[PDB]
Amino acid sequence: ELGTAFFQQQQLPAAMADTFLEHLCLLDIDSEPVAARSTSIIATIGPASRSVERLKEMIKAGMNIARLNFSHGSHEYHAESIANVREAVESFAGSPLSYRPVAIALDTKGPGPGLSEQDVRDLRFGVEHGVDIVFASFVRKASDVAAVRAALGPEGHGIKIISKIENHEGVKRFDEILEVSDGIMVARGDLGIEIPAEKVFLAQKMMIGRCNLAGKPVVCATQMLESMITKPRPTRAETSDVANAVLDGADCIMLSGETAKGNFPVEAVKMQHAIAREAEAAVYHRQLFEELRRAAPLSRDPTEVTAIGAVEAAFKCCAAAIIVLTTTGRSAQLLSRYRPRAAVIAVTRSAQAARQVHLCRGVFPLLYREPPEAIWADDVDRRVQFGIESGKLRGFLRVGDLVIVVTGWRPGSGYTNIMRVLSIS
Amino acid sequence: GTAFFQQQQLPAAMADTFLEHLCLLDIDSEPVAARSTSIIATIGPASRSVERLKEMIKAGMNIARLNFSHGSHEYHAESIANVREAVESFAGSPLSYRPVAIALDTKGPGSGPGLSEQDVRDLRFGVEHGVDIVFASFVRKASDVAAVRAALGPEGHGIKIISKIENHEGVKRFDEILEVSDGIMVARGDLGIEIPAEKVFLAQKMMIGRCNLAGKPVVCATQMLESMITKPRPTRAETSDVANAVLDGADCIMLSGETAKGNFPVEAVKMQHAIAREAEAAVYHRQLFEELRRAAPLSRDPTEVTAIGAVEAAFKCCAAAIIVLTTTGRSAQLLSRYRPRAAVIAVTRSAQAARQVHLCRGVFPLLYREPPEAIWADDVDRRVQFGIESGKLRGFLRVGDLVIVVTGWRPGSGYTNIMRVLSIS
Amino acid sequence: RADVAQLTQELGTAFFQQQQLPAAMADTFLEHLCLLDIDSEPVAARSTSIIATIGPASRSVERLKEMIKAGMNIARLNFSHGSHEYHAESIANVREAVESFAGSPLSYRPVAIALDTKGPGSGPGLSEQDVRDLRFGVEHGVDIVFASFVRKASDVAAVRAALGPEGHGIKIISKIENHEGVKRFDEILEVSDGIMVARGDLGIEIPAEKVFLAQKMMIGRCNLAGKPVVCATQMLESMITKPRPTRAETSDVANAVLDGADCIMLSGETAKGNFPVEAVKMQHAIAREAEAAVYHRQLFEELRRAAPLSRDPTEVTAIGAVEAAFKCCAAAIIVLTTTGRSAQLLSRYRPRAAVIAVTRSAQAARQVHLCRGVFPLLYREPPEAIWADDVDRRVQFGIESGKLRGFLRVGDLVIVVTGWRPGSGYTNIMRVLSIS
Amino acid sequence: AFFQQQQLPAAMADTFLEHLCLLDIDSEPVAARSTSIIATIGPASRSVERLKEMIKAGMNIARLNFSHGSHEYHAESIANVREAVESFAGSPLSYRPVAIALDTKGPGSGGLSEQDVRDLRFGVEHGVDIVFASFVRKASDVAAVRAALGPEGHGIKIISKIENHEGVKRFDEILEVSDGIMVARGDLGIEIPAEKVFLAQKMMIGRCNLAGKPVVCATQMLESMITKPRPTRAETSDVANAVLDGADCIMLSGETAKGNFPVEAVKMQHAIAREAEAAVYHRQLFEELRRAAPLSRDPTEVTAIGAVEAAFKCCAAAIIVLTTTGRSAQLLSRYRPRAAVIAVTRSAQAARQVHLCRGVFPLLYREPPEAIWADDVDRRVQFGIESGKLRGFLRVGDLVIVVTGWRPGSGYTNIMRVLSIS
Ligand SMILES: O=S(=O)(NCCc1ccc(S(=O)(=O)c2ccc(O)c(O)c2)cc1)c1ccc(O)c(O)c1
Ligand SMILES: O=S(=O)(NCCc1ccc(S(=O)(=O)c2ccc(O)c(O)c2)cc1)c1ccc(O)c(O)c1
Ligand SMILES: O=P(O)(O)OC[C@H]1O[C@](O)(COP(=O)(O)O)[C@@H](O)[C@@H]1O
Ligand SMILES: O=P(O)(O)OC[C@H]1O[C@](O)(COP(=O)(O)O)[C@@H](O)[C@@H]1O
Ligand SMILES: O=P(O)(O)OC[C@H]1O[C@](O)(COP(=O)(O)O)[C@@H](O)[C@@H]1O
Ligand SMILES: O=P(O)(O)OC[C@H]1O[C@](O)(COP(=O)(O)O)[C@@H](O)[C@@H]1O
Ligand SMILES: O=C([O-])C(=O)[O-]
Ligand SMILES: O=C([O-])C(=O)[O-]
Ligand SMILES: O=C([O-])C(=O)[O-]
Ligand SMILES: O=C([O-])C(=O)[O-]
Ligand SMILES: [K+]
Ligand SMILES: [K+]
Ligand SMILES: [K+]
Ligand SMILES: [K+]
Ligand SMILES: [Mg+2]
Ligand SMILES: [Mg+2]
Ligand SMILES: [Mg+2]
Ligand SMILES: [Mg+2]
Repeated sequence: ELGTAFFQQQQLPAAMADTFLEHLCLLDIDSEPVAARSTSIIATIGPASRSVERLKEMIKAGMNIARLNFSHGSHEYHAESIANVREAVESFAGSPLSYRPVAIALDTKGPGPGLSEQDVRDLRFGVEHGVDIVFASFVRKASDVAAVRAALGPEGHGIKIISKIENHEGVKRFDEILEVSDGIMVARGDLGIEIPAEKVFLAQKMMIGRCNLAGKPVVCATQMLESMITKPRPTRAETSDVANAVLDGADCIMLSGETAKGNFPVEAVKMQHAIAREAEAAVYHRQLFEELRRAAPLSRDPTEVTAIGAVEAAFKCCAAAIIVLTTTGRSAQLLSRYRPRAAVIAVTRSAQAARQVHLCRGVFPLLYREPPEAIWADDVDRRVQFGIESGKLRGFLRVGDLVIVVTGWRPGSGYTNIMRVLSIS
Repeated sequence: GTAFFQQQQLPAAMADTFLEHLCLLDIDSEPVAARSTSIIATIGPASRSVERLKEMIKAGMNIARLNFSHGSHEYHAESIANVREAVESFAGSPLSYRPVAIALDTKGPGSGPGLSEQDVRDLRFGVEHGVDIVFASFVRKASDVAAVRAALGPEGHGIKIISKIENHEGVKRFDEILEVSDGIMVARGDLGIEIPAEKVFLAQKMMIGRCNLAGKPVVCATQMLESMITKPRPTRAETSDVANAVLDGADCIMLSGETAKGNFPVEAVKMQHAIAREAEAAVYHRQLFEELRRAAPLSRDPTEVTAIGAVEAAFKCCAAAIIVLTTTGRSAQLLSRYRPRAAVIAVTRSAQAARQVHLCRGVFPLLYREPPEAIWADDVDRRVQFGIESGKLRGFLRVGDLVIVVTGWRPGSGYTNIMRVLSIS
Repeated sequence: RADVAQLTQELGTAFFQQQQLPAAMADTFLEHLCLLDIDSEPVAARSTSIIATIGPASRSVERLKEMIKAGMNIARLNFSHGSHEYHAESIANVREAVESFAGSPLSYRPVAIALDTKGPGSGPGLSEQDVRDLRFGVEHGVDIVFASFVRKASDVAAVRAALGPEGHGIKIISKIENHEGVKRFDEILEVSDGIMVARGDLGIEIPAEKVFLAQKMMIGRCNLAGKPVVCATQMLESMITKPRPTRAETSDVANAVLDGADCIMLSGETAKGNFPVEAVKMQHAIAREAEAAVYHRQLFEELRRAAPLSRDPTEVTAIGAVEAAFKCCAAAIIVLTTTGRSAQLLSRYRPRAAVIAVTRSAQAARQVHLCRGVFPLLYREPPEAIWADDVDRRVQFGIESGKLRGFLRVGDLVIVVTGWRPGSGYTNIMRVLSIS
Repeated sequence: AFFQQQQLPAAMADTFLEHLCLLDIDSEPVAARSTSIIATIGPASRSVERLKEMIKAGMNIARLNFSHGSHEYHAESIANVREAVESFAGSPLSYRPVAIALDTKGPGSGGLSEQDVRDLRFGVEHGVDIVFASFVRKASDVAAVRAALGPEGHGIKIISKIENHEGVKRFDEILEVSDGIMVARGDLGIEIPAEKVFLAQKMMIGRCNLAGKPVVCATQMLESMITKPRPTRAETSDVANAVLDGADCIMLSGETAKGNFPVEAVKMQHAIAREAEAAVYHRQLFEELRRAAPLSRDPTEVTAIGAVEAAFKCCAAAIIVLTTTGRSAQLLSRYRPRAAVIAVTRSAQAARQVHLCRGVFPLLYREPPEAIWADDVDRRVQFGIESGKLRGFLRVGDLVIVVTGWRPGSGYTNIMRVLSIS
C-alpha cells in the first residue's frame, strides 16, 4: 500500500525502535527526510540582509520570522526594514506555491528599574507598525511581562510576548514568567555571561522541557552558526548545536550576526533549514508522544481533547497532514504541543494569526482571503478544500493520502470539537 | 470533585507501576461504570419460565445459550420463544429496552473427524429460528469452521461463529482457527479433560491474550460459579475465577448448570454481574491501553483510525461514554478493542447487530426503532439524542458529562470517519 | 534475539523452549500472555510452599510421609477444633514422619509446624483459650503462629506477649479476616512477620465480590514489604469429595501464585477429605506451572523501582545476586543463613533461580518455607577450626546437595551469597561459581 | 543537601520530560569528572611546564598527530609528556597516569601506507598505549594496523577513526574487530553532508555503548578557543551533548596543539563534562543498557552487572576493582554506574589505557608485596580506599562495592563485596 521505500525514509526504522538506545543505533545517514521542515527560522535583519532582493532570497531559503533588534538603529531605520520585509513577502502573492506569511518580531533594547523610556517608545512603534511578536529583553519576573503588556497600549493586545531569559533571576523565576508570557527565548549570549558558560546547556534543556510541557513556544538563540559570519561553512559544534536544539524540543531557532551583519546570511538560513529537517526526522516520537500524554493533565476543553485525538489518529495512519481551521491560531497550537509527525496545516482568515503561528513547531499557515459563503457549513468545506489543494500544490498531499481534519461545531473562536479522517480525492 | 477521584479504583488507576496499582486497590472504592463484560446464561429447566427469564434479564443476562447436547428441537424452540417473549415484554419503553442474543451451542463431532449429521440439523434449526451466535463445539482446525459456515447456508451469513477450543489440537492450531472465526470460547470443561488440569489456566490466558490482540471476542466458560447450583453463595475460588477471567481480558463470562438446572439461576447472574463490575474497575488501563496501541498495526481504514482517536480523546477527558452509530456493529467492535474505560453506547437499527455486539466488552447496544428522517444529518442527530436520552435514563450519563460521538460521512456501513466532543446538556 | 543468541547456541533451542522462556522474553505483558505455551514444560523446583491442615484424614505417620513426598512444607494445626492432647499427637506424628527421611542429610526435607489460633470470638482482644494455646505452642516448639482475626497492631503485640521470652523466635503471621483488618493493614503488616489472606471469614465480613480486591492488595503490599503472604481457604474445596478439582479451583491456585503469594493453603482438603495426598499433588502441579508463567521482566523492574535505596549490606548483596542470577540463567543462588533473613531478602526480588539456604538452625530451616523460592538445607556437621574453611564446606555441601537433588548440573553457574564474619546480620558477599 | 546536589531531583524523575524540567543550574556536580579528555600535543602544549598545567587541568590522554612532524619531533613530545607525568609520582596516592595515543596520517590516495607502517613501528618502539587509526573503511584495515604493530605491540589499543561514508556503512564489521571508535567529525563533515554528521555521531555512540567499547567524540568541539579565551554557546552545548549522547572521551585538536589557550580549553572541557555527567538520565540509561546487554555465562560479565546494580541500590560512592588488563573495569563501565570505578592495577599500561572507558579512575599500585595472596588483595583494596579518601571520592560512612577474583591472573573476576568505609 505504501511500499518498503516509504518505511526506509524519514528515519522510520529508528522511529519503530522499542528503546531510545535502539533508536540511536538505527539512525541512518542514508534515510532521507521527506516531511517539510517544522522548526521555524528567525533571522535578524541588518545591513547584510536589509535589501528587498536579499530578503527574497532569505524567504526562499526558509526564513519565517524577521527579527528587528532595537538595541541598534533608529525608528526610521527599522521602519524601512519592516517595509522591505513586507515588500519581499508580498512579491510572492502571485504564485501560491511560493507565497508564505513572514512574522515581524521586535526585540527590545532592555532595562534600571521598570520598563526603560526607550522600550516604552519602541513598543509603541511596534504597535503603530503592526508587529506580530515582541522579544522582551532581560525578563526577570512576572511584573516585567506585565509592564511590556501595558506598554503594548490599547491597540496591541494581540501581539505575542516572548520573554527573553538572560540571567540567573530569570532562570530562577522561570515558572512565574512563563505563566504570563506567550513563550520564551533562551537568550544564550547574555545568559552565558550572567551564569557560568558550562551551565547554559542545563538552563536551555530545562526551559525547553518546561515550555514543551506548558505547550508554549520556545526559541533557542545566539551563536548557533557564529563562524558563518565570516566562513561559508559552519563548524562541527555549530551543526550539532542546531540539531540538538531541535532534538531538545525548540519550536524556533534563531540567527543573529549570521544574518544581520555576516558575509553569508542566505547560506546560514539554508544551513539551519537543512539541519532542522534532518533533526526533526531523528526525534523519537514513540517516547515523546507517550511522555507528553502522561505529563499533560486531563482536560475538559474540547479543543485540547480534539487535538490529542487528532494527533493519535494521525500517528495511526501516517497521515500526511492535519488540516485545522483556526481564527486565533489556538487550535493549531494545541495540535503542535503533542508533536505530531504530520504537518499541521492551519487555515485562517487572520493575517496576524497566520504570521504568529510560525512560533509553533510544525504549523504551516495558509491565509484564506475568499469572501464568506452564505451557508457556514459550505464556508467551512471551502476552507478545508483550500488546505487540501494548497497541500497538493506544495507537496504535502497526493490523491489517495489520508488527512485528519480539525474543525468546530459553530462559527467563532473557541469551539473546535471535531476530528475527521478524510481520503484525498 | 474529590469524591469522583476516590470511586472506580481511580487512585489505583493513576499508579505508575502494576505493583503500586495492586497496592492501591480499595474495597471501599465503589464501581461507577456500567458492567462491561457480558453474561451468557444457559437456558434449562431452572430458567425457561417467562417470568424467571424477565428476572434474569433485569439481573444482567445478555446472551441466552441453548445447549444442543441436551433436549430435542421442540424443547429448544420453546426455550427460544420464552426468551423472546421475556425480552419483548420490555420493548414498550425503547429508552430502557435491553436486546438479548440467542446462542446455539452444538453437540459436537463425537468420535467423527468433522461436522456430524446432528450438528448439520441443529445448525439448520438455528438458521430457521434466527439465532444470533453459534458456539461450535470441538473446533480443531480452520476447515471445521468452514464446515460450520457451509452448514449455516446463505441465510445464516450474518450469524457469528464462536469456535470452542476444547483439546490439544485446537490449542496448537489456535491461530488458524481464530483467523476464520468471529471469536473464541475457552471451553474449560473438555479442555481440562483433554490436557492436564494444571495447564488450563495457561491455555485460557494465552487465548484471551491473542483474542484481545486480534480484536475478536473471547468467552471464558465452565464451572465459574459451580457451587451455586446447590448453594446460595459461591466459594472463594469461584468469585476469584470470575474476577480473574475479567482481569485476563475476557469479553464474556458464562454460566452453565448455575442457570440451566440449579436452584439459584437469578442469584448466579447477579453474582457474575457484581464481580465483573468490581474487576473492570481494577483493570490497569494505563498499561493495557499502551500495550494495545503498541501492538496494533498502522491502519489506513478510517473506522479503525477514528476508533483509536476517539478512545484517546475519551481517556483525555474522562468521557462517560463513546456514542457510536453502527449498522453491522463493526464501528463499536473497533472502539471496544482498545478497551476504553468509557462505555461504548452503540445505536443501531439492526436488531441482530444489537444482539451480537454483546460479544464485545463494553458495548451497550441500543435498538433505534424510528423510520429514517428525510434529512440524513437530522436522522444522525436523532440517533445520537436517543443514545444520550437512553444513557441518562440508565445512569450512564449526567448533565455536564463529556461524551465522544462517532459517526460517518454518508449512509451505509463502512464509512465511519468522524469523532466529536460533546457536552451533555 | 541478539540478547539471547550466544546463550541459545550454548544452551540449545530446547532449553529456551521450556519453563515459558519465550513468554519470559516478551517485551509487553500482552505479548507475554500470547506466548504462554501448554507444551512448554516446567523445569524449576516448585517455589510456592504448600501448607496442609492436619486432621483425621492426614494424621497417621504413613499418610504424613506420603504428604511430605507429595510436597507439603508446612503442617497447620487448627486450634479451633481438638484438644491439646489431640494436637500434641499430631505434632509427634508430623515429627516422626519428617525424621524418617533424616538418614540422608543431602535429601532431608524440613517441615514447619504452624499453630492456627481459635480467635477472639465476641471479645475485643486476646482470649483466654488463645493464651493457653499459644503457651502450648511455645512448649511444643511450633515454628509459626497464624493469629486469627487480627484487627490492629495491638492484637499482634498481645500475641507476641503471650508467646513470652521463650517464643521470641516464633513467626507471627496475622490473619486478615474482616473490614477493620483490611483498613488497618499497614499498621498490622509493620509489626507482623507476614500475612494470611483468610478468605473464608473475609468473604462473610465483606461482600464476596470484593475479596479478590483485598487479596490482590494484600499480596501486592506484602511483596512490596518483602514479607510472606499466604493465600488460604477453598482453593481446591471440591477435592474434599472428588479426585479432580473444578476449573475455577485450578484457576484460583494459579492466580494466587501469579498474584505473588509465598504460600498456598489446604484446609478441609487435607484435614478431612477423601483425597489429601492428591490435593497436595494438585497444588504442587499448578504452582510449578504458574511460577514459570510469572512475567519476571516486569516484576523484577517493578520490585526494583518500588524498593527504596538501602544501606543494609544484606539487602544490597541480595539485589546484586538476583541481578547476576538473571544475567546468566543461574540454576541456583546458594546462601548461608542463621535466621533465614539473607534468604528472605533474596526471595523478595523473586528470582527465577532457586534460593538454596544452608543453615545450622533447624527452626530457621523450617521457617524459610514461608518465603517463596527458598529451599532449606539443614547442615549437621560440627564447625571447622578455621571459620573460612567451615563457610567453604557449607557452600560445597549446598553444591553437592544441589547436584544430587537435580537442582544443579555440571556446566551450570551458581551465585553464592555469604558474610564477612560469623553471626547473623553480616551478609555482604556475592560470588559467581561454575559447577564442575 | 545531598539530594539537592548532582542533579539528584532530575535523577528521580519518572519521565525524560520531567527529568529535563528538573535540571537545575544551582545543583552543583559532586562526582569526579568521568569523560576523559584527549589533548593534542603541538607547539602550544609541548613544554614540560605547560604539560604539568594541562595534567592538573584534566588531560588524561596526550594525542600525537602523525600527519605533521618528524619521528624526532614526536619522540621529544613523548619524553616531555612522560617527564611532566612522572613529576607527580612522588605521591602514589594522588599520581595520575596519562595515556599516549598515536594518531596515524592515513592511507591518502591508496590500504595501509608505508608511512603508517613506519609510524606504527615507532609507536611500538616508544611504548604508546593507543593508536587512533585514520580513515578505517573496513575490518581488513584494522587487521592491517594490528599486523603492523607486530607481536611486541599486542597490548596497544586500536581505536578506529570513522571519517567517511564507507566507514559509517561498514561500522558493525569495524567495531567488531576494533578496541573502540573515534567519530572523526572533521573529515566526516567533508565526506558526507555537514547536516548529517550528528546522525552518524549519535548512531556510532549508541552502537559503541551497546557493544561496551570506548567511543571518542572529536574535532571542533571548542574551535573558537584557538584564538579566544571563551568558547561560543554552540561549542559548550556541543561538548555537553557529546557527553549526554554517551561519549567515553572528548577531544581537543587545534585548541591544544596550536591555540593561544590550551590549558583553558582543557579546563572548559572538564567543567562542561562534569555538569553534563550529572545531567545523564541514569534511570532510563541503566534500564536500556541492562535490557540490551546479552545473557552471559562469563563470570566477569555476571559480576559486573551485579556490582553496578548493588552500587545503584546503596548510592555507593565507588566500585573498587582489581584489574590486570583493565577488562574487569571496562565491563563495569559499560553499565554506566553513577559510582566511580576505581581500578587498582600493577600494570602501568593498563592504568593508562582505562582512561578510554568512561568513569574508570586508574590507580597504579606500587606498594610492597604481601606473602599471602589473600593479604595482597586486601592491601590493594585498602590502597583503593585510601587514595579514594585522599582524592575526595570517599568519606567515612560511605558504602563501596569491591570487585575481586578467586585466584591470581587475569580473567578470574567473580566476586562482589559490600564494604563500609572506616
Ligand atoms: O523521546 S525523545 O526524543 N527522548 C530522547 C532523549 C533522551 C532520552 C533518554 C536519555 S538517557 O540519558 O536515558 C539515555 C542516553 C543515551 C542512551 O543510549 C540511552 O539508552 C539513554 C537521553 C536522551 C524526547 C525528547 C524530549 C522530551 O521532552 C521527551 O519527553 C522525549
Ligand atoms: O509482571 S507481573 O508478573 N505480571 C503483570 C500482571 C499484569 C500486568 C498488567 C495488567 S493490565 O491490566 O495492564 C493488562 C491486562 C491484560 C493485557 O493483555 C495487558 O496487555 C495488560 C494485568 C496484569 C507482576 C505481578 C505482580 C506484581 O506485583 C508485579 O509488579 C508484576
Ligand atoms: O483556533 P481557534 O481560534 O479557536 O478557532 C477555531 C474555530 O474555527 C472554526 O473551525 C471555524 O470558525 P469560523 O467559521 O468563524 O472561522 C470554529 O468552528 C472553531 O471554533
Ligand atoms: O459500524 P458500521 O456497520 O460500519 O456502520 C457505521 C455507519 O453508520 C453511520 O454512522 C450511519 O449510517 P446509516 O444512516 O446508514 O445508519 C454511517 O455513516 C456509518 O458508515
Ligand atoms: O541471614 P542471617 O541470619 O543474617 O545470617 C547470615 C550470616 O551467615 C554467615 O554467612 C555465616 O555465619 P556463621 O558462621 O555464624 O554460620 C555470616 O557471615 C552471615 O552474617
Ligand atoms: O580485569 P582482569 O584483567 O581480568 O584482572 C582481574 C584479576 O585481578 C585479580 O583480582 C587479582 O589478580 P593478581 O593478584 O594477579 O593481580 C584476579 O583475581 C582477577 O582475575
Ligand atoms: O539578546 C540576545 O539574543 C542574547 O542575549 O542572547
Ligand atoms: O462445552 C463446554 O462449554 C466445555 O467443554 O466446557
Ligand atoms: O480462618 C481462616 O483460615 C479463614 O477464615 O479463611
Ligand atoms: O582526523 C580527525 O580527527 C578528523 O578528521 O576529524
Ligand atoms: K535587543
Ligand atoms: K454443547
Ligand atoms: K482458627
Ligand atoms: K592524523
Ligand atoms: Mg541579550
Ligand atoms: Mg465441551
Ligand atoms: Mg477464619
Ligand atoms: Mg581526519
